[PDB]
Amino acid sequence: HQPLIARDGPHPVEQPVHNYMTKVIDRRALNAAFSLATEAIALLTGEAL
Amino acid sequence: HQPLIARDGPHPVEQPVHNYMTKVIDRRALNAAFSLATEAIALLTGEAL
Repeated sequence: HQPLIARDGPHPVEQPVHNYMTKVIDRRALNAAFSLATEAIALLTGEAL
Repeated sequence: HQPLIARDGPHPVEQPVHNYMTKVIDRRALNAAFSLATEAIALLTGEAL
């Protein structure tokens, strides 16, 4: 809700608007990668031992 | 009630004075508003039961 102030005078009475403020989210990727040499593939799995 | 200083000389003799008065208050009715309409008017109260 947003603040109001009652005010003197017949000016039309404070018309109170009460809403649900919405928003729009965003999306980023943030990607990163890493090294894996053909060696240390035959290894690791156990191919070359 | 105003006070006075007794004074010596060919000065006119000073007489106590008393100040009686009245004010009046002010009014300035203050207004705030609201709105509710239709669907949510009859949503609240028996009509949705």
